[PDB]
Amino acid sequence: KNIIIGAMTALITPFKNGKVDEQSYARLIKRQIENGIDAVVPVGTTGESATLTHEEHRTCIEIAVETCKGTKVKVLAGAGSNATHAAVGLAKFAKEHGADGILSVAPYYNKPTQQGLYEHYKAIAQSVDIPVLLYNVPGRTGCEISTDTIIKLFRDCENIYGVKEASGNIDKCVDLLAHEPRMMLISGEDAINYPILSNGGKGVISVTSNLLPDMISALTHFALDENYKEAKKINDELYNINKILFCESNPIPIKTAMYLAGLIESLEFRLPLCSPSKENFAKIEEVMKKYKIKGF
Amino acid sequence: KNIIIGAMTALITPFKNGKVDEQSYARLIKRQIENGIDAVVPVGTTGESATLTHEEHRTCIEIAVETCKGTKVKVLAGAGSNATHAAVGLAKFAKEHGADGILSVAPYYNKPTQQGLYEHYKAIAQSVDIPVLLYNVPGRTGCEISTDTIIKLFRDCENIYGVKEASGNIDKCVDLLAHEPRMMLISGEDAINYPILSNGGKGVISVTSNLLPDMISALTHFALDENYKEAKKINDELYNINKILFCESNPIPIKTAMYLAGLIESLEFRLPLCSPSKENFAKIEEVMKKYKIKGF
Ligand SMILES: NCCCC[C@@](N)(CC[C@](N)(CCCCN)C(=O)O)C(=O)O
Ligand SMILES: [Mg+2]
Ligand SMILES: [Mg+2]
Ligand SMILES: [Mg+2]
Ligand SMILES: [Mg+2]
Repeated sequence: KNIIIGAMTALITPFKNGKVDEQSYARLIKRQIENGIDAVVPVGTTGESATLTHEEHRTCIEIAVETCKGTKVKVLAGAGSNATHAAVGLAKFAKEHGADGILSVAPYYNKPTQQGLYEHYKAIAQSVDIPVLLYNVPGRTGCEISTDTIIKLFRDCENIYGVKEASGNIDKCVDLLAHEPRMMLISGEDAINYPILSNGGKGVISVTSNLLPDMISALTHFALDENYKEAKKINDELYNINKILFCESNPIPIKTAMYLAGLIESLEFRLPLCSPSKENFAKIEEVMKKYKIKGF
Repeated sequence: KNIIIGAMTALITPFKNGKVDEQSYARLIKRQIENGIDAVVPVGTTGESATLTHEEHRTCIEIAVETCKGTKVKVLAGAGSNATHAAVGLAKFAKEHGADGILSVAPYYNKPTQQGLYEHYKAIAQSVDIPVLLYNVPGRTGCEISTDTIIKLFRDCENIYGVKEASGNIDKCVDLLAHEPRMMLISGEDAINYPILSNGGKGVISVTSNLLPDMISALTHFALDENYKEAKKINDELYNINKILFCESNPIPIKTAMYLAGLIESLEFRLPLCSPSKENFAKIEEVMKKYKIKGF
């Protein structure tokens, strides 16, 4: 199976006067490339996929593909949808426009059954020939891809090579890798990056890496080399920022942090997402002071 | 405040080949009208809003308005979105195409803060002059509209007049009507229709009414006329079918029941939704036998 693993960043999408700041987007991706990141994920949840138009979503995939040409950094395009026909269309766009693979979140709101999730992902995987990473985040979608469904899709669909778990369930991550040790388990939960890697996970899709890509990259590569003392040390040091980046709904804190670090021009969201509270703004600012934030 | 209350049906959307069966759709609405229903809700969750195109969503609103003209039946159009710009667009379409009001679900997946929900709904309410009913279903959206936010929106916006609660939280329904008794609390949870009505709720937006509109209508009208004895009696009798209609994710069981009753031609969903499992198919069929289903 072809895989995309290592340290990866769920890219934020900067806005300027209600439109996608495309130069800031490319500049942010190049900052990720230059700090050891192995792959970037345009237009995930952290990239506000819900409020981008289908055309802006496509533009951001293209910018990511264009920016990473001539580097070893891969593009794992955000292509999830709660409608299978739309998810197939995004997957086909990502394939035809040079993405190295796709991340495909479990359908949200409409709560498909396990059989529906299987058929949903089978239709996506059969539509392209690039690697497909499942994405389970039940707190966001209202549905869970069971371990059995993940393993079945991995074994039945040639290009489905793993899952990005954001479920706070280390038991499930043992379950997954004990029964199917060839799949690529990816951490979608920064605070527990090291435990997931230490059990045989092969990478991270990180929110914190937007702010501290060098630290998340070092953590992941230490862990992949079984240097668990150095990987755990970074994971422990990052715990405070990893948690405060979810004091409000992601990506509200991370965009606040990027703005406070001067890495983005304006602190702009698209409704229903909004600027954080004044208290949380100050709490994000205070935790940042304990970390060294790389510039451009 | 202008309000839309009473017994309301979250209409299923029948498919025929790969498209919406528009004549069956109109036929189902006239069956609802004939069975005492006060309003119909096109393209809600039960109507598979996630997998309809924006054009199909708009078409189903038009058919509902067309069909309910000259009857007392109102159209509370499903107009929710997890992107505020899209929810404003659906709200404005519903106003300009003759809907009596809109149902607007809390944003799903991107999980806005309470402040974001306020601004999301304030932007929608200010975009039209027809009643707006909030819709809280955290099991599916991943977020909750708090009691404080619902009451604030009710008091701050002229056309926001209440909430359809599908949260299994009768405590919250006491909280809502004790602090703001002027709002229209609507049950979005069939099994507990009567308890919500008996506490001062003023209507239901029902899934079971798709199959048994006469029973849900009588239940609501018994309760609003303070005949609690008969309202509870129908609620108790409907419990078995109310529960089996969610043995799998709505609207998979209700569409199965409508197909088994001969009310729709094919048992068709749009992926990721799928026909139910086989023993669940038999359980829906067995519970249906204890109820008298009205034909056309
Ligand atoms: N990423 C670019 C497009 C985003 C579209 C959407 N906001 C809404 C998705 C949708 N399936 C739209 C269909 C609604 C038509 N009635 C949904 O709202 O469920 C989402 O996927 O979150
Ligand atoms: Mg727009
Ligand atoms: Mg180059
Ligand atoms: Mg090495
Ligand atoms: Mg009436």
